[PDB]
Amino acid sequence: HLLKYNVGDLVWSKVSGYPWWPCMVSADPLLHSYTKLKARQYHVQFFGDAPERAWIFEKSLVAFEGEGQFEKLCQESAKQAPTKAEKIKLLKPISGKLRAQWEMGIVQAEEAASMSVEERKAKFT
Amino acid sequence: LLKYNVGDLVWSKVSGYPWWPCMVSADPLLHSYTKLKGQKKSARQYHVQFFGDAPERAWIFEKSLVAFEGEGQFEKLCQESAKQLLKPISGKLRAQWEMGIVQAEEAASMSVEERKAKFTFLYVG
DNA sequence: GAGATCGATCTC
DNA sequence: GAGATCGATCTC
DNA sequence: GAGATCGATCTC
Repeated sequence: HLLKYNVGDLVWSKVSGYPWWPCMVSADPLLHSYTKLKARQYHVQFFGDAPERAWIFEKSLVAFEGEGQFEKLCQESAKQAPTKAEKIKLLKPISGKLRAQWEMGIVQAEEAASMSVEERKAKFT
Repeated sequence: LLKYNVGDLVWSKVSGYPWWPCMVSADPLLHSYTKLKGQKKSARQYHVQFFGDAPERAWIFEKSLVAFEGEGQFEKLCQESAKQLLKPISGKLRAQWEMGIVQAEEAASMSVEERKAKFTFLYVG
């Protein structure tokens, strides 16, 4: 199943202050749940930087198919953002501080997609 | 300038969790410890590290933060949240919460830079 | 420096 | 009272 | 600054 995502599903996730990021739905380390109601949220683990995890509203998740989605996700986030300042922030290229990990994260997500759900759960959790 | 800095001890409220003892910390991926959600000046967030469960970290609105003095604050925080949650923490969550309180109590007796050095183990994993 | 925003101070 | 404006502040 | 608006008038 009734829920849109389950643990192991690969998803683009959007957090304010980050570019759209390749993630995997994962159990929260403390609560051990992967979804909760605040509107529904899912817990995710960022690829490319293991210590980074977050609760994300369904509205900021998109099923991951490939890097080719990224440009359109940026544009759609900017289209929905109210202020010129947020629009301009959303349209900036990924910063040098983040690019190495974002690239690694895309590579990991593509490798994860080639594995079974239980395999990628074991490797990345 | 800012209300909090890295190393400050704070109670943090996340929906689905009891009020939790935390330390303001640099985000693993952005390296920043504060930011404005959606770039709006009224929406300042701080990044926090949960005591008692190293892998658990989160961005919290300043308004969902209370400076940590001691465990005795917990009941009033519960009461205030119930006004706007009162059943006791149980089970495994209680044990992790109790361990986080003991750590926060130890950290509260230390200087800012002393506790930042002594609690770097919470940044692992 | 560049871009955007927020606000005390003008013209009307 | 309402724009217009010249910033001064904030992020980058 | 500049229209509506109130007071004591001019002048009819």
